[PDB]
Amino acid sequence: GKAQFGGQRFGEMEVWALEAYGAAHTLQEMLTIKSDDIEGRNAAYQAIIKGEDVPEPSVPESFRVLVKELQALALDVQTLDEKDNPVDIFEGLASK
Amino acid sequence: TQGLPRVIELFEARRPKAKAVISEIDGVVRIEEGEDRLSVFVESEGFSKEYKLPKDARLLVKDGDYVEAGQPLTRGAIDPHQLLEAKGPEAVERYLVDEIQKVYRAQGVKLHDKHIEIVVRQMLKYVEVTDPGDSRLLEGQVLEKWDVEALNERLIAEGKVPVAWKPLLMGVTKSALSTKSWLSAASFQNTTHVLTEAAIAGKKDELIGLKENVIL
Amino acid sequence: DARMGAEAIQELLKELDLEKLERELLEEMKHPSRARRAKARKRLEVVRAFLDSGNRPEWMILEAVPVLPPDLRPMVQVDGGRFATSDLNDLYRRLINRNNRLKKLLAQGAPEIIIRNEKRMLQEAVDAVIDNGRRGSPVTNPGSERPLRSLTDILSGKQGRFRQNLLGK
Amino acid sequence: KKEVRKVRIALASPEKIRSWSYGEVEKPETINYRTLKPERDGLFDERIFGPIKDYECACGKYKRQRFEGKVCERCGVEVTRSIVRRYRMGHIELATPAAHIWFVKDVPSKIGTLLDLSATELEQVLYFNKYIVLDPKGAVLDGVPVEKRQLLTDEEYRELRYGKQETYP
Amino acid sequence: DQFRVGLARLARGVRERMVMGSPDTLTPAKLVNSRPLEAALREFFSRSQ
Amino acid sequence: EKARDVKDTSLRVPPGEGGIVVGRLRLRRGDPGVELKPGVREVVRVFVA
Amino acid sequence: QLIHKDTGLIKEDEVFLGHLPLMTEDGSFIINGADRVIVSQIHRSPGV
Amino acid sequence: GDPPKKDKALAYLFGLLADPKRYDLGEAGRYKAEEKLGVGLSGRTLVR
Amino acid sequence: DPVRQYLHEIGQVPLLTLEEEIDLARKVEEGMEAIKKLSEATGLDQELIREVVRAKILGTARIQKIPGLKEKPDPKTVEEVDGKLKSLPKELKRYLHIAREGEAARQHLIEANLRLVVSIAKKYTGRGLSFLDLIQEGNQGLIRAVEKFEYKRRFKFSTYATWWIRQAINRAIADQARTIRIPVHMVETINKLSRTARQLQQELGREPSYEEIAEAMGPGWDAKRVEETLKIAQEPVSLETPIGDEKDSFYGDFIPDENLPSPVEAAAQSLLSEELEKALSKLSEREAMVLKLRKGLIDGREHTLEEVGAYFGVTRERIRQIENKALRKLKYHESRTRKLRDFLE
DNA sequence: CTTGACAAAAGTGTTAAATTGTGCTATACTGGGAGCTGTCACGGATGC
DNA sequence: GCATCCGTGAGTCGAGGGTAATAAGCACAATTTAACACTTTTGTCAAG
RNA sequence: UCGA
Ligand SMILES: [Zn+2]
Repeated sequence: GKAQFGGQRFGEMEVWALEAYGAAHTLQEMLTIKSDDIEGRNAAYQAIIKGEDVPEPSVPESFRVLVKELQALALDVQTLDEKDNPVDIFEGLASK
Repeated sequence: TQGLPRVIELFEARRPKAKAVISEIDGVVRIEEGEDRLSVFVESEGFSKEYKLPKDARLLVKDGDYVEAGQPLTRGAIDPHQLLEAKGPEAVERYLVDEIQKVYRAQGVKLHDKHIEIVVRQMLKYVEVTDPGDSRLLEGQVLEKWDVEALNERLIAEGKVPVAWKPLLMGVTKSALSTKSWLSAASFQNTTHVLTEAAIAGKKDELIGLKENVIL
Repeated sequence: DARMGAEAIQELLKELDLEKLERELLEEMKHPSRARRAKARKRLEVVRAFLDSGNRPEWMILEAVPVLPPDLRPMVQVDGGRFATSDLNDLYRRLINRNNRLKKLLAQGAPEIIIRNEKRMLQEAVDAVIDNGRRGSPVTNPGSERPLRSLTDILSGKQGRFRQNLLGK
Repeated sequence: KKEVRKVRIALASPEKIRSWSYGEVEKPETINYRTLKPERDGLFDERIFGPIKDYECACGKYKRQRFEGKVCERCGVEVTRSIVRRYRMGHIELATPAAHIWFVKDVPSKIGTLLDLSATELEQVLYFNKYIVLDPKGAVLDGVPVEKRQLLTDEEYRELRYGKQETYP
Repeated sequence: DQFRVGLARLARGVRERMVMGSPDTLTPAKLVNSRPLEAALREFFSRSQ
Repeated sequence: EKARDVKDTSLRVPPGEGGIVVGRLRLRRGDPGVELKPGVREVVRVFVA
Repeated sequence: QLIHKDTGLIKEDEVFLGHLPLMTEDGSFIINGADRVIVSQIHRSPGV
Repeated sequence: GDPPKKDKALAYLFGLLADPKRYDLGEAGRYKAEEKLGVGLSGRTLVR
Repeated sequence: DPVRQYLHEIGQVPLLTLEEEIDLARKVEEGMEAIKKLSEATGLDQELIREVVRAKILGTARIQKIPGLKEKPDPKTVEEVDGKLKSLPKELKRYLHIAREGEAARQHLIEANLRLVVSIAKKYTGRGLSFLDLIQEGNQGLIRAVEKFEYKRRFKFSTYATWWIRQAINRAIADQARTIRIPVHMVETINKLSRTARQLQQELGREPSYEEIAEAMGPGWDAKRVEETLKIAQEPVSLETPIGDEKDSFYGDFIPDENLPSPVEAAAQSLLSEELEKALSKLSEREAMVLKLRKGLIDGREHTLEEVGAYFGVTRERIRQIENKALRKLKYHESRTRKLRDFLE
């Protein structure tokens, strides 16, 4: 919206086109640093404010919400790595 | 120009409206009409089958001629699966892209066949199992073309009998739901279904697809 | 023992052996009739789905129901001063109501009828807090036709958390 | 610290789900209509899910990061950021076990295709309507003794367990 | 039309209220309601398409 | 700097909307011919031309 | 009028239904202080 | 849904048509349908 | 369909005649008092062997098998009891069986007048519980009225039972109702107020002003009281409320998140932190370190004059004047440099 | 940077006033209740 | 296997728009919260 | 509901 002071959304077809160009980072930054990423947007503002280059994002954070939703459905959400091993997507968060 | 509906009809491998009848072999052409049903016998040297046809839809072949595998009989569109198991995958691809481009070029839009080809190959990439043999597979348990290729090769090397299979063509929707990553189909549609059949089977995704990643 | 409802389905699904039914369905599949052959195909399909995955089907009867974090089910006020909230909240709430009321009925030795009925309401309520609309008219905020959006409600759909937040944003 | 190249999925078991949870949500109520503080067990409870305020406890004896993670003895809130409110789940312990409508009412119907059941069949079974046969124990039905993997009704269940009567007016 | 059906809701507000009670003190003064009708018609003029 | 328990709630104007002022109308709670929301004190409405 | 079935005693009372919005001059009602309008609707006429 | 009694077959069915309030049919519907079928009628119901 | 389900589930049993009623209450009370006399037998408590009656009647181990992970020990507190009175003479045994048949009687009774409850609660729809939910709570009301009723009272059980039904129902809605939990007395006064408001809305021929309705209430009731509890009245609005003329326009995603820091705020805080961090070194090596305590910098917790004094071995007064001169020296550097002049809110 | 004096800020102990939770009411109340429409295409289970 | 049903979909961003209204009661026990009294801490001041 |  306008009076809500908010940015444009990147449609599914927008995403697709962006991929069609083959801009990998532009897309990545778009879905992460540039939008909702946890420390991504923050560390970005930090970066440009200081003149440095924005680091690489970790979790889009809409994704994490998706994960915990699936958890509410008792869907076991297992994020592996280079070879078949549990990765902690939530840093120190729910370890009980 | 049947237009976009024709397009979707081709892309989803849906049964044609007017759908024409085709032969299942190369036989001899014979017309039989008892003024009731107009039927046409196609009979090879050692075989035969007839086909029930109405007196309305106008035929193509003339009596006493020769036929070919999957050769057209009545004027109108051809069912994809019909010629799939009849004339083979080659002519399937052929006619598919040919029709899509027929409508396209008709409407005044020109584009390279390449694209359409990519989609088409992505349609026929699945095959149904016949006689798993030494493999751990099961009859009628349907999977991808690539994988069964690899399987068969390995089994050849091991001195074990390979698997028979029938090329199985499906609509693009179905292919989207049958794709490797559960994430992709989950994003597409029929979410509940896919998620179920995925989580239960405990399938891990390698994020090989783009939108199977874009989520991540 | 005729026991009816979910506890029973838990019993049977807890007692199953996939090995026996595997080999059995194998020999049942080779049957020359395409019928038995095909049913074997599909049934053994899901069977293998449970085998290789190393997952136990009894979990489908799951007892302890995972609760979504509070900030994921937000409740906050505005300039107007009134408070708002999601639907999943109310769903969860009424659910726990049924579960607890049931618990207070069970130990006190309530009549079997009221008990069974309450268990019915338990299943329907849970399943409502998941797929709501999959069975009967969905439970809505009382007096309003607006259906209470559950988990599966947000996970799928056009504006669902998938297409709306992960494939575009 | 590690590249994530793979995303798996599976069936979460009850014990696993318990481990996910930081506690059971008892009182099905949002908060106090006065204090707006999460209710003792209320779904928004900060005592298990996570603190209402960043790096603080509930009652306020721990207000600062000088205490990190140490559980408060006057409250019982881990002192940490409110972020955990989104990542930390609860659970509800259901008295009587309950299945999940997903693999039930879905087109393939996992649980049904498993137990060799049917749609409307398992529909009235699971929902506490019709009985089923679990170890008949030499049970007779209309001359044909009933066996397991079968369904019964109310009248015949009581008739077989409590006997067949007739009331004469 | 909306007056018809809304006032039918009010008719529920009439037939039901007049028997819980004592016919002794009775009059539409205490038997007549507002919100079913007034809010039905309030609903037609806003939330409707 | 005194920490003044009173903080600024003031109502600004959105970007792109600017000009003179004509309409100024303010009615507090209890004013003649006015009703407010349950738990509000005053309200202010200004036109920007 | 409230008439008892038994005593046959007619007790007549006038009541107050509520506040129903009335039409303005140009034909546009005022709801919640905002000028609004009711757009005409159309459907196949009742009958056989 | 409900037990198939006799006395309730004179009620549940009655409200469907004979009830002027539950079948209420526009003065136009009665009108057009009347002059349509080539007949006549007054009540806005199906059957009295 | 779970509604019409219970609808046919209740009519599966006849209600009762006066005879059957009185008989039911008869064997009920005789059974319970038999349990009393049994409590005098082996020295068992009043309620103990009662729930034990349920242990061997309501079924097999299924009763206490899963009442949460904790209810009451089955193999310990129940088992021996089940075998402790099995060794006992004719009198205690006859009292035993009396108990059994009595409790069963309680059950049958309950089911009939449960048909009754069904009607009663069927009249209460729209309280926030659609049908069964409501009804079920209502049902348990009758249960409490079952054990508190006496056949001696010569009253049709329907009366007592009914009142208790409206009891369970009203308490349940008072304890559930709106998504926000509300105390019972509070709900009472709520519906009380709305009652009055309704009444004189119809009488006056218009809606009342706050003060006249609050006056219509009584002593101590003013416009502010009604306005107050009215503010509390309205419940949380659903986030799923569609707005606009379309389906796709929602509510929930229109809410700003201020509970978390913002990039501008992150860099702002980091800024004040750093700019003040370098502005630290221009202070006396002792008074800077001290200043980090009094203002609560080092460990985040402010250390009093006595503590910092106990740090440098100086009296608290020293620490005090240290703070004066430090903050003023910094004041010179500030009023000059004009670097940190921002952050004035 | 220091000692004593002293005002206020703050700490703590004990009560009065409020808020909130519980139980019960006895003539007799004993199987709901509300409706809604003018697709369309295909895939699957299911009843012919 | 042939007709006949639940089930799942269906275009992009936006601009605004929005705000609202049912239900029993009474005594009393159990706490909670507000009040009040007063000890101690701490910050300030006069003046070494 | 209206732009594109
Ligand atoms: Zn604390």
